[PDB]
Amino acid sequence: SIAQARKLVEQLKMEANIDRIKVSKAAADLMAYCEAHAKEDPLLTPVASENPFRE
Amino acid sequence: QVQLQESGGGLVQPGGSLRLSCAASGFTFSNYKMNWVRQAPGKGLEWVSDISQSGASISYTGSVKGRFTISRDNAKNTLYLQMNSLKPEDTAVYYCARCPAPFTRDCFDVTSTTYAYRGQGTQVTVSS
Amino acid sequence: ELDQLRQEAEQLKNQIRDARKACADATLSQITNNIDPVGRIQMRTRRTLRGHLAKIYAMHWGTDSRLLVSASQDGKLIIWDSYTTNKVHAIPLRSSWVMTCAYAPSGNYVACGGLDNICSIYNLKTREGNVRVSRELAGHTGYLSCCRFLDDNQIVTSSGDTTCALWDIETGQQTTTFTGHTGDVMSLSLAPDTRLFVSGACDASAKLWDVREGMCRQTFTGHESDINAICFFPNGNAFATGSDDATCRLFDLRADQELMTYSHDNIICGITSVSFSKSGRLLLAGYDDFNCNVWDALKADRAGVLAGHDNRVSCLGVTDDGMAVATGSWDSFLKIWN
Amino acid sequence: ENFKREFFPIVYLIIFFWGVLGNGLSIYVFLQPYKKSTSVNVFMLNLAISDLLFISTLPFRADYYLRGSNWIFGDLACRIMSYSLYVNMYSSIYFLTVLSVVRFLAMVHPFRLLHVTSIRSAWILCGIIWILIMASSIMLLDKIAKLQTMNYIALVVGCLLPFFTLSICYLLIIRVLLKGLRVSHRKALTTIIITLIIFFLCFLPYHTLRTVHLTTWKVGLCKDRLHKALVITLALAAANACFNPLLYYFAGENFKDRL
Amino acid sequence: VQLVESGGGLVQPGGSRKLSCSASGFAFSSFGMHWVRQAPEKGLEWVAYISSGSGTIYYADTVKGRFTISRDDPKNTLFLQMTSLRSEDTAMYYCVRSIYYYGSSPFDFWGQGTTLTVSSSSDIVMTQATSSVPVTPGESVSISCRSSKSLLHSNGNTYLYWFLQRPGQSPQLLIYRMSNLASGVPDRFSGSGSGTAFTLTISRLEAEDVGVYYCMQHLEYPLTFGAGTKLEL
Amino acid sequence: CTLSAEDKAAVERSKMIEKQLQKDKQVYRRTLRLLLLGADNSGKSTIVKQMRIYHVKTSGIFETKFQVDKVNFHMFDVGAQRDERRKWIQCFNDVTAIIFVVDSSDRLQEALNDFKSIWNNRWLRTISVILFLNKQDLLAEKVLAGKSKIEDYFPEFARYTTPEDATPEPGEDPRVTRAKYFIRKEFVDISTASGDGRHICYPHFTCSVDTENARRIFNDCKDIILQMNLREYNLV
Ligand SMILES: CCCCCCCCCCCCCCCCCCCC(=O)N[C@@H](CO)[C@H](O)CCCCCCCCCCCCCCC
Repeated sequence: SIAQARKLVEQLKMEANIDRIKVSKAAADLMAYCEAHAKEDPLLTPVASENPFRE
Repeated sequence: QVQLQESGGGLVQPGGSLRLSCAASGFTFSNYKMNWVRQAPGKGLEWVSDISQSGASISYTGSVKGRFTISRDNAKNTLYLQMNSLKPEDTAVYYCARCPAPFTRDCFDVTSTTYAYRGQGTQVTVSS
Repeated sequence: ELDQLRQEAEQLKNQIRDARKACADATLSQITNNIDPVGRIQMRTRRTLRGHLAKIYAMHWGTDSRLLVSASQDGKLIIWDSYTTNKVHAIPLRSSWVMTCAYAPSGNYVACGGLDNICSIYNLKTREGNVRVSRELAGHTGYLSCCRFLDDNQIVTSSGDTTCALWDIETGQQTTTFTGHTGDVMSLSLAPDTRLFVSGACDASAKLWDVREGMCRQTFTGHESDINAICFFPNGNAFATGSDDATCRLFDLRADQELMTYSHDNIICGITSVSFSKSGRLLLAGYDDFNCNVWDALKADRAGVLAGHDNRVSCLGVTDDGMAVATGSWDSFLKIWN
Repeated sequence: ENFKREFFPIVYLIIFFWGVLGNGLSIYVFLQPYKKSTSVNVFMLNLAISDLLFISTLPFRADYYLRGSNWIFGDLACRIMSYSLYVNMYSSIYFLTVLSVVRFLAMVHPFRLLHVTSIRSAWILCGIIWILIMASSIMLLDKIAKLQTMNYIALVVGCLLPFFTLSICYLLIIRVLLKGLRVSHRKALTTIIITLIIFFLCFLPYHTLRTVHLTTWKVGLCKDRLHKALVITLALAAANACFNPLLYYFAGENFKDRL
Repeated sequence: VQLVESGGGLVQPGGSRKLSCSASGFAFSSFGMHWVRQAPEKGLEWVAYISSGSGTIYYADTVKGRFTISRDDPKNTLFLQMTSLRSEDTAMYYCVRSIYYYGSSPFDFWGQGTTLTVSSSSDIVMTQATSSVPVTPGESVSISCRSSKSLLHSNGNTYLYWFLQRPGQSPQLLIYRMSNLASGVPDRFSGSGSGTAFTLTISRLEAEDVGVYYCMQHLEYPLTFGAGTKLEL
Repeated sequence: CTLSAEDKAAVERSKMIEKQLQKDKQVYRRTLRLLLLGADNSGKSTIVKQMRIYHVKTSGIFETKFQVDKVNFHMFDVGAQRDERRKWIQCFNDVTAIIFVVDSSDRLQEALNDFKSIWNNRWLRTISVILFLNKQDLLAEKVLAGKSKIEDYFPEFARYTTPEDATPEPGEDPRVTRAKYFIRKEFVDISTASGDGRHICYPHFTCSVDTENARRIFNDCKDIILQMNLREYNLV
């Protein structure tokens, strides 16, 4: 069973050596993004007239 | 990650008393109608016990009826199987299993060759 | 004896957990603790693309936010107009057990796949009139869960073999195979730039995949049970897991860990499909107790419910324009909401 | 002849209340998509609307009876309420018979898909029933207008012939249910028996008593005991617009699940 | 996609003619199916129509109730009759398909249409500009045409098609619904419109870009055409 | 009205497609779909072969078409799928009458537990299993002409004392009938434990050479249709 538990193991050191940013550097990303496309997204801001699914 | 360590397993004589602890972590312990399954040499996986969500229902395979008792104290996130009246025929490695789907009353392929919610394993031996 | 390998592997895992722990300087609730809630979301089925016989698993918009392909368990890909209710095409499938469907971003092709382990490429905008197969991609040894088109040339399939694959249509053969998972993979989602993607499996752990060589770039592990659906957040730097343990969860690739879990006590059915709208301030989660839910993905409180389906919801996809969400469902009705 | 009946006001209002409640609820739950609206949904909906149109008129006859000569207030609207008391009361019978035939088909011949073809087939049968019946009973719009022949046509074709339909129909359903027993078969058998008994006890005495008044009473002489039997039996006959909403779609899990 | 008809020839002003069609190259029983004729040294005309699975059969105002466009899918032919043909409708015929779904392109492929000869109206018209405009290769032609009626339905799309003709082979679609190129057409052809006055912009005029740029609108059913601007080398 | 000439021809095309779809529905409604499960020990191949005689390298699902009395059955033998089944099993929630197959003479507790799971699965409720207990004759020689006793793997077989059998095939020695009924009863108990009324479990003692298996499904199978009809006609 080496030919496979071996596989799983160097996969983990592949996972290990990744410099991860503190989550606050994903706060800006995600939250600022959602702010960016907030006005346009027509399931949040009703489009009652401009859209082609009326009547 | 879903993780299931367990303790137990030894050289207990054919007729001895050995208790198999099983430690669960990473998933809410009580919603999963876990099992006890085992791999003996020269054969494939089989099934033993079916302790329910709350401890309400218990089932068994015939060969181990009247011999094994199953407790699952949600306080400790632990599953248990203590053994009485061993014969030198049930000398397999023990794999502490779990349901795929919570809030449910059936297990699918808990005796899968490649199930992913098992323990690493506990081996038990007898006769010496 | 050989236990050194297993011990050091479990140690690599024990250090991965602490490396992940050393990164969450705040929770995603906290950074959105001060933000305005989204309100309450009410959506009505503008159209109801009825016409499927049996239940529906698969539904992909065309990339014009107008065309819609749906796969049904009687073996029909019906391509809908979705502004009218008109049925643009109706393809008689071969294996009536289709689980996924696609629509090439150009629009010239649909690929259905299914439980026959074969990803079929039907061709719409032929110089001729009717649709007919272009290629049949047969290299998987287990049912196809999902399929996505990189372009008119590359398609990515997720199978039940714990494997995801990459194909070249005219050569009709794999370019690359992604082979990390341990349970069978159930949903696939190309990245917004199609450089990479993420596969949610039945291991309770989805994994990001870099489709240029075939290496699993990273591995998130947070769910209690197996994962039913994935979908990239439109920025590409996150994605959504709706698992069979009745939870949605949001992971982000660069922080390499769980951020926020969308939960509520009443839900005991698992997820079947998730999708963000366009801005990622709204996460549509398709459920299993006959009705979808709509989740404010940032602040995680439920905001808006869809309940118009007799049977469970199996497919759910916003438009690229963001002005519709179709919800196919085991009651055999598609429903376009707004 | 005697006509002095003090039970019609109270009984008619009670039937009105129960019928409007039941049939309004039935209509409000028959108009939703709900998972492949079947071929046999139009028949239940038609039974509901026929019963509802029937009972919409009953308070008018109540108002008649409270003040004796009262629907002189109708000012020539009396030959339309008289129709609606009969044009759709018989229509409910034919929709009930059609529903019985569909059930029979179902059970006894499930591998011959004849209780299908929806939303054309079904309705067009609805459409044929309504205009068919419509014409037939329009020979009423152009005290009473003496035509016994009209009664005979509404006796053999009105109730006798449809009665011999669902009687044989449900009997052949029953013989199958006799030879999983307990839950399904006991409950379905009891429901069939109750449906058949309530149909028999409501209409069949009403028509024969009607048909005997006619001849014997207002052409010659009669006895008031017969008048009492006629009026009470007619009151039961009007009551069928409350039982039919109950019987056909109370115990049905197929319906009771919609709610 | 080869569209070959039969019949055609010397026709008396009272002789019954069976101008059948035959088309054995495509999904025939899927397509809408018009007919168009060109008066020999003139513009070209709309004629009978039949939709997919004959349900909508519009007609011209010269054939309307005259000689009965028909169909036979299992033989893949457009059967016709005609008898009188008052010595002035005499022209060369064509066979055209047009598939009508969302995003489909109508009038993508036309035929040859044998050329029978005689032995002797609030519709729209396609108003055109100067018909010759002789130009040598390399220049940007912008030949135009105007419509009687405003061609912009509430759909949001402007209904104008665009064709050539050659000294020889059949006409052919350049762009459909005035903006979108055809299948076998170079990108140099283009279309720019406003709704009522609009044109196509050419860039490179090679030896096979010579011809007559007809026009046609699909908003009502006169299915109008223009006189046809004839570009010279 | 507010739609163009192409919009009219397009709604014509869509209606044409509806017509084709309703022809297909006429085909598809009158057909019965059976998912055929069972283990590698079960005669799962032999049931399919028998009903095929009654009527592609890595294919995920096979299927046999067959008809009994002018009724077309469409039985899906799941093919080269993986050992786990909790996700592709959900694709047969709309089938009629899962056929389940076990090996009587056998390691049987695995089959018992699997059928117990099939009974209790969401989306597998409302589907009435059909039992086919294969190796019936092999069970005859394993009990009457053999050594291994069902007492182990099944302690409550000594204290069974067979109920009043209606009319077992007279060739069966009483020990054989007792054990044979024991197996059926173990399956039925867990069938009746949780599935209140809408499941049914139809046991049957089938063999390698039992030529009645096609008819045996028609009957049962026809009776499942009848239960569905009784409920969805408000008649139950
Ligand atoms: C306020 C009430 C009175 C006070 C309370 C109630 C009564 C208290 C007083 C005493 C009794 C009343 C007076 C005597 C009784 C009435 C006078 C007789 C009048 C009479 O007999 N009847 C009417 C009822 O409509 C008429 O005959 C029936 C007309 C036919 C319409 C259906 C025929 C179906 C046709 C088509 C079929 C199938 C179609 C094709 C499929 C093959």
